[PDB]
Formats: sequence, structure tokens, C-alpha cells
Amino acid sequence: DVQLVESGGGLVQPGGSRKLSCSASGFAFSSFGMHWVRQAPEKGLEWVAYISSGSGTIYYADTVKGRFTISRDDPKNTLFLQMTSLRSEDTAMYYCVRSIYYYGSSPFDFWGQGTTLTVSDIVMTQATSSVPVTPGESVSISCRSSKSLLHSNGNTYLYWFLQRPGQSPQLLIYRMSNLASGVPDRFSGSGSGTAFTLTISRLEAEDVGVYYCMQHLEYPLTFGAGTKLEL
Amino acid sequence: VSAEDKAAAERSKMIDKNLREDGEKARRTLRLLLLGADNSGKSTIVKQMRGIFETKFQVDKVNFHMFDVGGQRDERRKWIQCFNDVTAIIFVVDSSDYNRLQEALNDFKSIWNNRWLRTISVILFLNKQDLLAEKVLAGKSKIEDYFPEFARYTTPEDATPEPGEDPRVTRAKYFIRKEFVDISTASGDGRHICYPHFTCAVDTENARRIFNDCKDIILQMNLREYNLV
Amino acid sequence: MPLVVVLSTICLVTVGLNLLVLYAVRSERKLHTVGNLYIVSLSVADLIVGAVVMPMNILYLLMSKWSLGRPLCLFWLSMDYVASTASIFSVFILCIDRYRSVQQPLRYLKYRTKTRASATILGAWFLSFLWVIPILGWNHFMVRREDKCETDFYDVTWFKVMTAIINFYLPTLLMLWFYAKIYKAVRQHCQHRENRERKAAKQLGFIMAAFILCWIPYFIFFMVIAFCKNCCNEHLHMFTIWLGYINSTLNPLIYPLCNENFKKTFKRILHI
Amino acid sequence: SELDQLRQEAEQLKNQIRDARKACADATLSQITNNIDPVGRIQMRTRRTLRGHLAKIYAMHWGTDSRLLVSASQDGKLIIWDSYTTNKVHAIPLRSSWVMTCAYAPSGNYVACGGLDNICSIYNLKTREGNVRVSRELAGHTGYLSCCRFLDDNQIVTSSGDTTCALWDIETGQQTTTFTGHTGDVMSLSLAPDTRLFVSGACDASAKLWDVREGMCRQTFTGHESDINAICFFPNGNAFATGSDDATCRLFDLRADQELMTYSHDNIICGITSVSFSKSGRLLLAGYDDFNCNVWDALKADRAGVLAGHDNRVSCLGVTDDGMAVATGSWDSFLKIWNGSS
Amino acid sequence: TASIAQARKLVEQLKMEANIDRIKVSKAAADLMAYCEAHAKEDPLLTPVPASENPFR
Ligand SMILES: CC(C)CCC[C@@H](C)[C@H]1CC[C@H]2[C@@H]3CC=C4C[C@@H](O)CC[C@]4(C)[C@H]3CC[C@]12C
Ligand SMILES: CC(C)CCC[C@@H](C)[C@H]1CC[C@H]2[C@@H]3CC=C4C[C@@H](O)CC[C@]4(C)[C@H]3CC[C@]12C
Ligand SMILES: CC(C)CCC[C@@H](C)[C@H]1CC[C@H]2[C@@H]3CC=C4C[C@@H](O)CC[C@]4(C)[C@H]3CC[C@]12C
Ligand SMILES: CC(C)CCC[C@@H](C)[C@H]1CC[C@H]2[C@@H]3CC=C4C[C@@H](O)CC[C@]4(C)[C@H]3CC[C@]12C
Ligand SMILES: CC(C)CCC[C@@H](C)[C@H]1CC[C@H]2[C@@H]3CC=C4C[C@@H](O)CC[C@]4(C)[C@H]3CC[C@]12C
Ligand SMILES: NCCc1c[nH]cn1
Repeated sequence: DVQLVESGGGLVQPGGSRKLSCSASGFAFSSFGMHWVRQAPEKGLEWVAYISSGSGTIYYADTVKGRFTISRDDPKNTLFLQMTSLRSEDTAMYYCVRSIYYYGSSPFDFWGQGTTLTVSDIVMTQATSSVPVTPGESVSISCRSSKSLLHSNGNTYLYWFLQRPGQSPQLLIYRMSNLASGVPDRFSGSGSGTAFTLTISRLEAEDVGVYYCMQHLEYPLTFGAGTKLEL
Repeated sequence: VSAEDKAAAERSKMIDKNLREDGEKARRTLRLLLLGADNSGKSTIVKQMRGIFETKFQVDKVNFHMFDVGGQRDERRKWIQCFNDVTAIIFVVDSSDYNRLQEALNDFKSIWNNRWLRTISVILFLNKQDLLAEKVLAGKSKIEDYFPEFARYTTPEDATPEPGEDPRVTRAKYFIRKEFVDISTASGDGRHICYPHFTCAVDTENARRIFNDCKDIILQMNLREYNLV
Repeated sequence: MPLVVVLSTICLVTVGLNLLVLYAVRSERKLHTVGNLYIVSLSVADLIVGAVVMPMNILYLLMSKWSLGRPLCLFWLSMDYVASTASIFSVFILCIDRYRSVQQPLRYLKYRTKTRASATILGAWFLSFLWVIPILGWNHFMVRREDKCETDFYDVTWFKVMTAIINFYLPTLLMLWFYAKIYKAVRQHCQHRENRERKAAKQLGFIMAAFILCWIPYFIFFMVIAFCKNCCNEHLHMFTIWLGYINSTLNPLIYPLCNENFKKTFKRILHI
Repeated sequence: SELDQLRQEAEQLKNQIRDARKACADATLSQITNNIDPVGRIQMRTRRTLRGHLAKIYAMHWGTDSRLLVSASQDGKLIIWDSYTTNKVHAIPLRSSWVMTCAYAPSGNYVACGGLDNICSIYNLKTREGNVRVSRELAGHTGYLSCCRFLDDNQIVTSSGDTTCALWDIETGQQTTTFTGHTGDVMSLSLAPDTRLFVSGACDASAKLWDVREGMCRQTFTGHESDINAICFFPNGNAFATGSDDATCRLFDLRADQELMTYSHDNIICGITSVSFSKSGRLLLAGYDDFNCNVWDALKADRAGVLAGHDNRVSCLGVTDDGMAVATGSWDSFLKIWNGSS
Repeated sequence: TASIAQARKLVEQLKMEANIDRIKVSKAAADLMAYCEAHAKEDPLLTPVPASENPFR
């Protein structure tokens, strides 16, 4: 089965260095681009870095550019993140995310379990922080963007993720309308221009969690604040 | 182009890089088409040198890939288009069987005059010469019964028979060879050549004979593009 | 004045022929063979001669004094020496490729990869660019007038003899020996199948006589000028270098034009 | 005695069918469509050139989204192209390089191919591992695989050089139905739009209409003088066109059970490799050995235009489901996308 | 007895093909002409679309 295991996290001193590893099994690692995404405690998701398949293209977030180095070892199927000059702002859970890019592909489909590190631009808005819900009732979640996510090629590069309590994020909707593999049909993504809606018909107990909307129109990839569902 | 399109275009260029590497390996390998009848014994030559039966034998660090399209029937006018760019065709006949020689001559004529094989040289093998020598030595059956022109055929002075070979064996052996070569010289205009050989079921020099013949085919290809021929 | 008209046509023909050869390879996919990479490299060097070296040399004849200034005189010498040397080495590497593909046709197939051919082309041009160092750094390492644009090391005897052997004499001897071996195989190849050898003798003669006759007077004069230091004449010196420039014009008419695929490609594009 | 009597009865039945077809041949399609105006001159430009195949292209098939296509070449490579951007989506290395056909599943999740290896290989395009893998190898044909077409994700029809066509259950790997009756190598097949019937053309110069569910030959169409290489259903499913080595294309009608129109020219003396219809069926596009693709007026048998963009044989062609473009594959190792402009 | 067995099958097949209902060629020709006429406007190859609507600009 597809697996992504992160290691190397732990408590480090300010100004120190730490090396994070992501071992991949069960899929063609060299065929997938890889992202590092971190999540500060009691905060939303934040994209860190990206390395493409074949190591030809590398992107970093501005808050980490110059201090973090991302690399991969295709024969060993290992993804690395070398961090230097670590600050208290870097305390987060770091997730290893695979993403393959071709016509009709589903990027960000699999996330790792994550490793915890503790140190001693299009704006995506999710104004509704929490939503009280009841099972079997339809729920809608709204996301907004400062720029239009509709590209001239017809794609609207908006993604929806669900992070159940204690679990890694899972892809629900990719490019604002398509349903990710293994996701029940009750989830539906609707949007236009800068306004997007995630509709959850016949809500169940498993659907309870935090929902994030991410834009993939351009780098840096930015996440919404997140909308929490509670019973 | 969007961020995902640039990623998609990068994936495409990595595909092109692997396609170029595969095309470089195909240039180093020489492809051969092994044709012959059931009685030809073409399965013996490949085994000693070692749907579609594919064989890879290496001579002097040169890789040869030989193909045998087994099965089906004499209606091969369709799949013969696939082998439009093979380096050579290895056609194997049985010289001992005088009865089916005319079928082999008719079969060879179709291959030589095929629309899709106008530039492919033929490495002709006349297999089972040891059996033919015994058949001629016994004298029970005469070639002249099947081919009337054999009675008026005389061995050319340019012939160089091997030592220890009966003159009657040489006269019959060179008559069968001339029948195939007469077909080759009828047309072609020098685009393709025939390389007749005499082999036996226990011959261990078959791999080098193809190697020396394929060298002449490649050399002629290089000389034409240099305008030296 | 009438001489400039004749020389201007030669410059235009050189640029036109070499541009036509370069674009024909790009358009046609049947011309993407490994052996045509060397022909592309040969036409590039001749294009630089026609585009840069020839027009400056023509102006040098119109006005005897070098009117383009000191910094531009050194640039012209660098372009003249690098492009001409690259053209000579492009012919040499092309002769090696044809030699190895004839002596060992099956064995050389593995080593004919475009990757190795491109390294050979880069190696030939890398040595060609080494002419820039003596042209510019002669004063730093080791009779000059502003009117002329002669090289600083023109009077040196030992250096010119050493460079002439490497630039022309050594490659020419190997090319004579390589094409002699090729003619041995071509004659043997034709005799094995069946005076048809006149096809190779005519082609090998045209390839070698044009290369030698267009360059032998210059490299003979290359070392004679240093021997006596006064035997040289400017009128004769300009005659020798123009013969070297003619070889650049003749290269498209020898290697690409004699090829069948190039000839078919040339006829298609010209007739549109 | 009995054998001689039976073969005489076959001749009587053949005359009965020939008389029956002649009885209903009251008019000609040429006479019916004489009044309608011609399509004019059809001018198509090469919008895209797909490069990357390093050998002869033998087959191509559009996906149902009118954007993705799969092509097969005898460099042992199956390539899936994004025709809008010319991006390569996949490159599938084939175990046997002697491929003759390729098919794109209507769902888009699978592609199929096969050739002289007598095997139809099914490739899964949507795997959790991120790579294309072989999901099934359909063995059972005793000749080369000449054509294959998906009915759905679980069923595929293959035509072979062993004179038979087969319907396969992909999940079990067994051929549920075998279609016999051709006396020569079956070179092509076309599926009806409802996938209840399919026509096949063989080297006996005859085209047979087969019922998929029932599994027998319903009708036999003759009239060609040489091997049939290509066949294509009319968009409404009531007719089909064939292409043969005799430099002719013929339009046969299923319900009239006879030929309706012949598409040939005196200049054309080369064989035909591929045939297809435009979305409305008004245009019949045919690929030829003379390096060209001729666009015919299906109703009036007029050569509407020429696609001249290849330096070798046009081996295959196909028109998108939305009718927007036509792709041509060729022995020169290139694919080209054509459409007109206002 | 291989030929006699094959003869029975070929004769039996010709009986099925000879018992089908055939419409007139004029009726079949009209249906083909009608289908082409009805779908003529939605055929991009027959009537090229404006460049704005052409995915292959
Ligand atoms: C104008 C002159 C003086 C400057 C030199 C021009 C050079 C840099 C340009 C002009 C023509 C160009 C060549 C045109 C054709 C080819 C063949 C192709 O397969 C590789 C690139 C290559 C080899 C190009 C390399 C760069 C090139 C040689
Ligand atoms: C600068 C001077 C001193 C050295 C010049 C280097 C020349 C003479 C040497 C270096 C590389 C050598 C070539 C290397 C490989 C081959 C292939 C072989 O099958 C024939 C000889 C041949 C073609 C050599 C010819 C001579 C050669 C070109
Ligand atoms: C004075 C300047 C303009 C001269 C430029 C010379 C160099 C840079 C040019 C001229 C000829 C060119 C070569 C021509 C052919 C090939 C083969 C191709 O498959 C790789 C690139 C390569 C190897 C080119 C590399 C660059 C090249 C060597
Ligand atoms: C005549 C003398 C002075 C100059 C000759 C230049 C040519 C023939 C010589 C000089 C540099 C040599 C090259 C040096 C490096 C390489 C890379 C290697 O992987 C293959 C051999 C190859 C490609 C050599 C081929 C021959 C070469 C290009
Ligand atoms: C294509 C044909 C015309 C080529 C003919 C080549 C010869 C005849 C032409 C071409 C270049 C010409 C030379 C160009 C430059 C000079 C230097 C000048 O101070 C004396 C005349 C002289 C020496 C010319 C003599 C004739 C010449 C060598
Ligand atoms: N005009 C030729 C200059 C040169 C090149 N190489 C040596 N000298």
C-alpha cells in the first residue's frame, strides 16, 4: 500500500539544525513531485517547499527560503528537508505530501503521518472558523480568494482537504470540482471565480474535522484558515 | 501556463529524455528476419547460435536480434510490412529435398520481389548439406528428374570446391545455389544483394557467416551516404 | 572597385550556402543522422567566416590602413583564426567518423552515439578557441604599425612552425592516410560484389584536393614569412588567405551536396 | 454426391441474395444526392505535430474527451498525448515491439494494444502507484492481432490474422464469443455506436456484420477486389465505409444490404490504410500509401480536400468524438492534428 | 468428412443472410442524406468554428 513515513523531528535549540526524512513505499517515488507542508500547533496548514520529479524544479516559501533545503534520493525513495537557523516560528508538524502532475492527475492525494518539530501571494479566506453540525444534515463550507483561481485554460486550481482529529489531511476535491479517489460521492465542490463552496450532503460522524481550501494557481501555495465541524 | 501545466510540461520532457535513450539502444542492435519452410531446419541454426520467437546472439560484442514469425500459413503478405527496415533477411532452404525446391524458389522470388522488401538484403542459407551429400552419394534419386536443365549444367571454372568433396557433389551443390542467385540478379538494381551459403545441421560457424554478411550490408549503407558507391 | 564586387559575391554565396545547409538539417528529420552533426559543425565555422571574417577582410582591401580601430583588429584576428581552425578540424573529425564507420562498420555502431559525436564536435571547437590566447596574450607571455592588422607573433619562427604542424600538416597527413585506407576498403568492397571505383576516386579526390589546394599555399607562406622576415608580400599574403576563405565556400558543395538526402531536401526548400 | 449437391445449393442461395439486393436497388445514392450543394473545398491546417516516436506509427485512437489520444509505434512504445498542449501524459514500454493496433477505453482508465505477438494487452492508467501496469494479457488468438476495440472496462473485441474475431471478458481473461466465417486475415473492425453490432474487414475482400450478443454473422458485404485494410461505421450506425488495397473506398448500407457508393480516382493507384467519418458523417477521410490523406464527400463522392503533411505512408487516422479535429499517424514517426479555419 | 461438414455450415449460414428484410436503396440513401443535413451545423470539420472556439489555435 502507499506509505509515507516521516522521521527526524524533535525538540531542537533555537538557531540549530535538523534533518527530516520521508521514506516512501508502495508507489513509484521518482514519478511524483513532493511537497513539505507544516502545521503550527492549533493553527492551519502552511506550505513549506516543493521538489519536482527529476529534481529539476525546487520552490520554497519566503518564510523559510535560504534556511531550508529540500532534496530527494530517487534510488532510495527518500525525501529530505535540511533545516538551518531554526526559529520559534518553525515549531510545527511537518507533513510529507506526494503530488503527480499530468492532465487529469490528482495532486496532493496522499499525505504522510507527519513528524513534530519543536523549537525552544494569493490570500485564501475561511471566515467561518467553526460550524455546529448534526448527522444526516447538509453542510456548506465557503472559501474566498483575493485573486481569481480560474486560469485561461479552463481549470480552477482550488483544492479541498479534510483533517480529521489526530489524522493527516486527506484530499476531497481537486481543481474545485473533481472528487478524489476513495472519497464518498456525498462531497461536492462548487465554485466560480473567487468564491467557492464545499457541500457535504448527509453528513456523517467521519466527516467531522477541519476543512482547508488550498490554491494551486501559483507559488507559494496558500491555505485557508480552516473551518471546523463539531457535533 | 499555470503552475500545474509547467509541472506537466516538465514531466513530458522527462519522458522525451527516456525515449531518446531507448532509441539509441535500438541503433546498436541489428535486426534479422528468419524465414524458411518447416523442412528448412531454421530452428536448428538459431538454437546452435543461441506468436513471434525472438533470439539475441552476440558475436564479437555485436548484438544481433533475430525474429521468427511462426505459425499461420503462406499468406504473409500482410505482416511482412513490419519488417521493412530490418538489416537482413535470413532465408533458409533444404537442398536435400529436391521435390520442394521449386516451392522454395517460388517462395524466395516472392520475398525478393516483395513491394516492402526492395532494399533488404537476403542472407540465403542452403541447409543440410551433409544430408544432400549422402543423397547424391547414394544416387537413388536424380536432380535432373525435377530440373531438366541440370543435365546440361557444367560446373564453372570459377568454382572453388572444398577439399575432399566429390565432383558430383560439387556439381549438384553449385546448381542449387545458382538457381537462387539467378532470381536475385533478375531485378533489384543493386539495392539489395543475396549472400548464399552452404551449412549443415552441426555447423558451428553460422553466427560468424551472418556477422561477415551483415558487415557488408552495413558497409554498403555507409558508402552510399558518403557518395563513395 | 571591380574586385570588391567579385569578393562581395563570394561573401554572399558563402553565407547563403551555409545558412541553407544549417536550416535543411533543422527542417528535415531524415537529416538528423550522427554523420550530419559533423557537417553541421563544418558549416557553422564557414558561416562565421562569411558573416564576420569575410566582410571585414573586404573592407581591409578597400582601405589599406585598418580603419576599424585597434580593439576591433584583435577581434577580427580571433574570429579569423578560430573559425578557420574550426573549419579545418571539422573536416578532420568528419574524416575520422567516416574512417571508423568503414573499417569496423558493426563495431563502430555502438560508439556512434550522438552523445559521443557532440563531444567530438565540442573538442574540435575547444582547440579552435585556443588561438585566442596567443592573439591577445602574446605581449603578457612573450614591429607593429597601426595601419596593418597583423598578429603580434607573425615574426616568430619557432611558434609558427609548431602551430602550422598542429593546425594543418599533422591533420592533413592523417586525412591522407585515413582516406587511403577508406579507398582500400571501397575498392575491396566493389571487387567483392563484382571501373566502378572511379566513383570513390572522384569523390575522395574532390574532398582532398579542395582541402589541400585551398590551404597549402597559406600554411607554406605561414612559415616562410617568419624564416626571412622580408620575403613576405602583402599582395601575396592577401591572396593566400582568400584561398583559405574559398574552402569555406566549397564545403557546402562537397560534403552536403554530394549526399542524396541533402540534395532532395535542398531541392524541396528552394522550389517551396 | 452429397458434397457436390450441397455446394450447388450454396450457388443457388448466392444468386437468391444477389437477386434480392438487385430488386431493392431502385436508385443510386449518387442520383439521390445530385441536387444537394457540394461541401466546397475543405482546407485543413496542421495545428499540432506530435513528436517523440522514433519508429513507424502503426495505430492511434482518440479518447472520448477529445483531448487525450494513444498512439502505437514499432519502437515498442505506447504514448498517450495531451493533444491541446502536445504534452506526453504516459509512455508505456511494450514487451513486444511488433504492435499493430491500439485502443483507448471509453472510460479513459485503460488502453489496449497488440500485434504479431498474438496477445491483446490491457494497461491500467489509473493506479495508486502512479505508473501504468499491465492488467491483462488476452491469449487465445493463433494469428497476429490486427485491431481491438473496447466495449466497456470489462469487454473488448479483437480481430486477428487467424481469420477470426473474438469478444473477451477482461476480468476472467477468456473470450466469451468467437466470430468465425472469414476466409482471410481480418485486418480491421469498427464498433457500432450502440456497441450491439460490429463490422469487420478481412483479406478475402469481404466485410461481415456481426451481432455482439448473439455471436453470429448477420450480413456479408462484398465488392472489393483486394484485401480490406480499414473499416468505419457511419455516425448513425446504419452504414459503414471500407478501404482496400485496390485504391477504392466503398459505402455499404446495413439495411439495404449492399454497396451504395464508390470513392476512387484515376490518379489514385495506391492502397488505403485508414478510414474515418466526420461527426455529421458528411466527410469521409481516408489515409493512403501515397503519403496523403484524401477528404471525400460521402454523399457526392467528390474529393473535398487533401491532407498533405507526411513524408511516408499514412498508417492510421481518427476523428475526435466532438468532431473538432482529425489526427493522422504515419510511418514518418509523426502525428498531426488537423482542422479548418473560418 | 471435413469438406461435407464445412459445406453444411456454409449453406446454413447463407440461409440466414437470405431471409433478412431489405429496404430500398432510395430509402436508405434518404436516411443518410437526412442525418448529414440534420447534424451539418455541429460538424467542426465540415464547417470550421471561429478561432475563439477552436481548442487547437
Ligand atoms: C552569425 C554567426 C557569425 C554567429 C554564429 C551563429 C551560431 C551561434 C548559430 C547560428 C546557426 C545555429 C545552428 C543552426 C542549426 C543547428 C543544427 C541543430 O541540430 C543544432 C543547433 C544548430 C547547430 C545551431 C547552433 C547555433 C548556431 C550555429
Ligand atoms: C596535438 C597533436 C600533438 C595530437 C593530435 C591528436 C591526434 C593525432 C590523435 C588523437 C586522437 C587520435 C584518434 C583516436 C581514435 C582513432 C580511432 C582509430 O580507429 C583510428 C585512429 C584514430 C582516428 C586516432 C587518430 C589520431 C588521433 C586523432
Ligand atoms: C564564435 C562562436 C559563435 C562559435 C560557437 C561555436 C560553438 C559554441 C557551437 C558551434 C557548433 C555547435 C555544435 C554543433 C552541433 C552540435 C550537436 C548537437 O547535438 C549538440 C550541440 C552541438 C555540439 C553544438 C554545440 C555548440 C557549437 C559547438
Ligand atoms: C588534429 C588535432 C590537433 C585535433 C583533433 C581534434 C579531435 C580529432 C580530437 C581532439 C579532442 C578529442 C576528443 C577528446 C574527448 C573525447 C570525449 C570522449 O568521451 C570520446 C573521445 C573524444 C570525443 C575525443 C575525440 C577526438 C578529439 C575530438
Ligand atoms: C569563384 C571563382 C571566381 C573564384 C576565383 C578565385 C580567384 C581567381 C580570385 C578570388 C579571390 C581573388 C583575390 C582577392 C584578393 C586579392 C588581393 C589583391 O591585392 C590582388 C588580387 C587578389 C590576389 C585576388 C586575385 C584573384 C582571386 C584569387
Ligand atoms: N585565415 C586563416 C587564419 C588561420 C587559421 N589557423 C591558422 N591561421
